[PDB]
Amino acid sequence: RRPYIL
Amino acid sequence: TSESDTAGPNSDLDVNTDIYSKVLVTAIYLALFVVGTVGNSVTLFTLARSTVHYHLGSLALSDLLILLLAMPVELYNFIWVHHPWAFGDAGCRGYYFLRDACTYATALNVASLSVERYLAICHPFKAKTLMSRSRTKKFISAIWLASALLAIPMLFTMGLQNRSADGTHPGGLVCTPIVDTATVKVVIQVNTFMSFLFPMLVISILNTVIANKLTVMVNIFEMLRIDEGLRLKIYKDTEGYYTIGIGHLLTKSPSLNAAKSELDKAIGRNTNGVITKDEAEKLFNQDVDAAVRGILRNAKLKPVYDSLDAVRRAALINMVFQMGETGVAGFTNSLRMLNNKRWDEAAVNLAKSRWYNQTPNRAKRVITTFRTGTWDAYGSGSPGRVQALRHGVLVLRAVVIAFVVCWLPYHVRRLMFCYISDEQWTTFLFDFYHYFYMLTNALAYASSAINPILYNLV
Repeated sequence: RRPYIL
Repeated sequence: TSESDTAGPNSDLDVNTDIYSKVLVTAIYLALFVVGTVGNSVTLFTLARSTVHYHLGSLALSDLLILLLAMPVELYNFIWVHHPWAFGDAGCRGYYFLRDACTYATALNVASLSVERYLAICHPFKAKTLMSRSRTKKFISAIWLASALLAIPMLFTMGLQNRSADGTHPGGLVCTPIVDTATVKVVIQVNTFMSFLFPMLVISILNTVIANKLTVMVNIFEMLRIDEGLRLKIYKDTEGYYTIGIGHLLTKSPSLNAAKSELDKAIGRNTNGVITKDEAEKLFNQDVDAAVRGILRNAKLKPVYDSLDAVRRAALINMVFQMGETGVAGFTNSLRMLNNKRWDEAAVNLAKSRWYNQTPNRAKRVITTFRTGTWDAYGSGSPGRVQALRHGVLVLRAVVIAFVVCWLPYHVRRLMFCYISDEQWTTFLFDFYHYFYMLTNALAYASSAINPILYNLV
């Protein structure tokens, strides 16, 4: 699952 | 579902960071916010009352804005409560716009701060007359204007998005890039290259050039003050002209009153035929860059000057000071020998010239300098002036090291975000990325507290 926080 | 469950099907958005690390990061963030607030404020407050502070004051502002705008929100929605985003779509687009626009302003300042320094030390005849309060004024306004334009893509890349398993929920709203990986890739690259790599190359290159010029000025000072001689009164040159100081040719006119007349168009007092030690070095610093300029605008002298180290460059300036640009460029075989770094060969050929016969004692000292690359022929030197040289070099290194230590992990983390495709993200890489997030940004915020210390030591 790729992160969503940049 | 339920309308009675607040924490619904948002399990895929959860982050497993420990509360102990959250306490540690918050404490580390509180320390950085306290120091960075006072340090940047005191620097910004005492400024309002040599235009090199206008850049420092600009940098002091951008570091403070980072601590006041980006740090609190990150401490809540990126450290403690990862979801949901509690500031809406306008806040999502606005936060990432300002956080990048101020990051540019800091990086561009740090670059522009060293640009003015390079134009102040390495080039004294191009800045003393060309820089005005108006030029430096708008130059900074352009830094902030260009920084805001480079952050425009963040208004389109980022945006609010609901990633809850349920079709609708409030706890699934996240502030994440709303474009595909390819678009996220391009945006992060241009941002990363522009801020990180442009300064890093501009900072480290110009500072390395500044370190050499300061070492040359320390070397050329004692070499000429010994060979050419320091005299605070008007004395007669060997060729019958009026000189003073470190060989400052005043005039070829035989009138003593005319020599005294010209002697103070640069000094600024009446004097009556005498100058002080500090004035002599000011004339010396002007006479040095004039020799440096003639070496640079000459194609027969620049390739030799570039291939030489800081010490051997002073020996070349030493020869240019006594004979001139043409007299030294008359040496054409020795310069090629000096270019090939054949010191023993060039040392013998110069001992054959007329210049070696006219001043035997000085020529050997210049020749010995070309042999060893050290000034041992002039003694150990003045320890007081040579230590201030070593101070400034480590300061130039600190500026380069701080920029990389503080901002390399930050940009590296964002590269991980967009370059590791869906197929490579294991469970460990996810948990690591969020622990990695704490370390990179604490280093990023540290620059807002370190810069008021470093750049106020320049």
